[PDB]
Amino acid sequence: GAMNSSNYAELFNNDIKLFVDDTNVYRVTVHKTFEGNVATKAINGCIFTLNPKTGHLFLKIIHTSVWAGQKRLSQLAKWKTAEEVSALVRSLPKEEQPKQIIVTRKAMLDPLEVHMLDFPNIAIRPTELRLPFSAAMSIDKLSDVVMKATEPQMVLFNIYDDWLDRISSYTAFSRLTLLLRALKTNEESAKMILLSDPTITIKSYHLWPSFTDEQWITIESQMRDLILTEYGRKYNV
Amino acid sequence: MNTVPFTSAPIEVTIGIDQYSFNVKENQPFHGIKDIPIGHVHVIHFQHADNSSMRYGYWFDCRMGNFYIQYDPKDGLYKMMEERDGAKFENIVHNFKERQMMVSYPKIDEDDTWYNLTEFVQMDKIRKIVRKDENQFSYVDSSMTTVQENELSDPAHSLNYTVINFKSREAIRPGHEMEDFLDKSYYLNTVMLQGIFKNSSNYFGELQFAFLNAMFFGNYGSSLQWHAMIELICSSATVPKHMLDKLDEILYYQIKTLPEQYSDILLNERVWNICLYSSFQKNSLHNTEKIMENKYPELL
Ligand SMILES: CCOc1cccc(B(O)O)c1
Repeated sequence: GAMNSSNYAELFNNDIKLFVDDTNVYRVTVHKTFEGNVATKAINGCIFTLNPKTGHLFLKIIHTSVWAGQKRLSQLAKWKTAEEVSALVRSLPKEEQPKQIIVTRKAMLDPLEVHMLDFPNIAIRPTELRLPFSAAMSIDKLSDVVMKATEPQMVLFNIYDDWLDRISSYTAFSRLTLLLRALKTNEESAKMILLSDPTITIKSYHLWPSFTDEQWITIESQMRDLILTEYGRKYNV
Repeated sequence: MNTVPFTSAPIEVTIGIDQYSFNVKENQPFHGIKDIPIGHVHVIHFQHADNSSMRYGYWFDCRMGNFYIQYDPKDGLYKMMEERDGAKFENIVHNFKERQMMVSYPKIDEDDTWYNLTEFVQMDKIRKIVRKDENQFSYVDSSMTTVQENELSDPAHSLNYTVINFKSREAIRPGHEMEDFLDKSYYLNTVMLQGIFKNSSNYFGELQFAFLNAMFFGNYGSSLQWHAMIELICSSATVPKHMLDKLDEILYYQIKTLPEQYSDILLNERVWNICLYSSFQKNSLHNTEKIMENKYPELL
């Protein structure tokens, strides 16, 4: 059924699985019209589909043209997401297809289940974890490819860079979720932490800086402090 | 007018015939029910005084043979049987009526209730849902499961209702996933009505039969089927106008007849609130919405 803290190591076993986050698919700016009404303008979005064991990220860029002339866009967005996930699965060799797909929002369950009826053996599950994948667009290289896209496009990344050479998937996922939680809580402070030291750079083929093991421990601690700070500033503690 | 004669009433039992129920006492002078309206299916049902477990009964149509009831002390129930000896049957029934050994089906002449509950129900279609081709009448009870229920265990003792499942490949056209899931008209009109039922009269007949098995036997799978067939219509944006008008009448009489004390277990809150207040047809069921709001406002 649902995925929670009790069955958390399941993410890192050898059954292929994918997380799907749709929170950045339909993105708008709200603004005033010349007549003083309010209107939205869509901007490019993305589906965030992640294998938590390998770090493989299938970033499907959602170009604003897909919304043209369509109604009820927030509902369409869930069905478009499910359509694209289903297309991705069909594109993969059978031995690479996931055995489970975990959606980060329960409103994706029925859309994905319907699109995946042809795959009765693939389990579609919710999660009680509140995962910070909405902050994927605070990773500069992912945000850049989304905003520059002029047409629908899929781009593949490893969201763990080379970390798995040195740490386990469990630890790599914990790092990722801590980094994204911090970026979600205070993007500017998080980025300052990540890029303060100009001698630590981001390789052309990476998303995150080339921290040594020691430095990652320092970084990870600083990101905890930030999350604690904002929790203090927020709740006045 | 036709007659369901008994051979005798050896165990105390509540007997029902359509919407009427009466008690028969441990060894009381009882040879059956007379004056049964010809032209409708009927159901004669039983609940033993000593074990209200298992309501059970028989759907039959007197135009299809001479039927009687005889208790079986081995299987412990009242069984329906056909008499092939027509002269024997008439003699027996006559003899019985002379001695006033029968209760009277009391049809108020103003009253169209049973017609309105069974308008589309046909014995031939009942016998396809209830598979026992050697008898002209059909046995149903509280515990019989449906084909769909058996998918999710004796195939011969099951109710073969038409399986309806909104997240199924039958319900959903490849490439119309959102459209077909949010608007069930394809499933209703092409798959079910044109494809499976052939016409709305057969669809309504199964719907009415499912309701009556739910109400008279507490059959849970029948209740599921009744609600699924309602939801399929109300969840379709495109429904023939005549079907919506008839559905409103059908449901009206079903809600009117439902025992108030059973509404808690026979009415699915989610289906009814969705159908009456959120669905494509939320404003097409005027009579049904009025009786539901005045009789069962708690459910809503
Ligand atoms: C068909 C036999 O109908 C009867 C006979 C006596 C009493 C009742 B009653 O309404 O509870 C019904």
